[PDB]
Amino acid sequence: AFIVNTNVPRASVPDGFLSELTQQLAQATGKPPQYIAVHVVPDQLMAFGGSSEPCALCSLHSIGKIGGAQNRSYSKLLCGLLAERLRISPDRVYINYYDMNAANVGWNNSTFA
Amino acid sequence: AFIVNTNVPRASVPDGFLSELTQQLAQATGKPPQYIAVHVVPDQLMAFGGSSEPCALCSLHSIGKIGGAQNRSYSKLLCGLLAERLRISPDRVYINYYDMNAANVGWNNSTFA
Amino acid sequence: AFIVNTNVPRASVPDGFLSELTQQLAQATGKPPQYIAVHVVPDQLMAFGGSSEPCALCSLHSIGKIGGAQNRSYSKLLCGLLAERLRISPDRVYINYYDMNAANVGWNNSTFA
Repeated sequence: AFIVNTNVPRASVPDGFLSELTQQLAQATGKPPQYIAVHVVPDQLMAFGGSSEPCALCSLHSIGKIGGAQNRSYSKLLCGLLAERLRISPDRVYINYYDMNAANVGWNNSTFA
Repeated sequence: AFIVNTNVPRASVPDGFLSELTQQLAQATGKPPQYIAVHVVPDQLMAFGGSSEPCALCSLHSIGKIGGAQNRSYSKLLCGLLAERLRISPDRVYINYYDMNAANVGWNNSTFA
Repeated sequence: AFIVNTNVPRASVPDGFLSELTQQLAQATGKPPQYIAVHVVPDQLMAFGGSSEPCALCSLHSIGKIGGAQNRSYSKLLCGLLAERLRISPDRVYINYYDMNAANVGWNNSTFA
């Protein structure tokens, strides 16, 4: 799943943003879009560097598809999207990447193990 | 702690839901309910598989009590509650499990180490 | 980043709270305040020990500066702030500490690796 928490207001999140994230992450990770879950949380009380200018804190959790070169590529993609769509400067974005073990991901009454 | 983020609206979360999560997680983990913390976040902007049908993204963090068989059992329990109480299909739920080191959990001005 | 989720209402969060967090975390971790990100989420549906008295579930993610003694010191600091500013008892606070690999933190179109 990909989560974005931001102080940008809800009205500034364009219609279609969750779909675009879904599509671009499917493409970037090489996973079918049926597996991709996205969550956007606007209107947050947040600061970055002490400033309340637009910012984002995000997380990308994946079973595999995480690593040094991949995460550089995801960061370019996702900063690009946040800059274009939400008008958040890339230097005011953090994204934490998490390589999840299949045994530690529940789904459909079981886990992926 | 157990956290559930969902697009299901607040009005659809039944009375008693946090209490029932607390009780059933105490029972499933074998921990006294005094230790259990629960957090439910409805009304979220979320998609799963590109669809906005009811879904959930959840986390369970625990100092121990995490593992292959345990996490399957937690998933059956928790998907069952989400399906019964919130009408979320089990195949539209992800739960990330985290086995926390006691030195990495703060509480009461210190950590559990 | 430091994130606090609480059932305390927004009106009970004092002016200056994000800034005081930012200043005190910079001091505690050594890190320049320009890189510190903070996020406060009030008005949450949460329970701790089955009770809805004020409580908080927090996360602190850092590239390094995490460890047994450091996390104890962060907990004293952060519990003290939550007690003084939000009137939350320290024994109703959990803080999860995460030592992030630089390759798993995206910022400014790249990662910190």
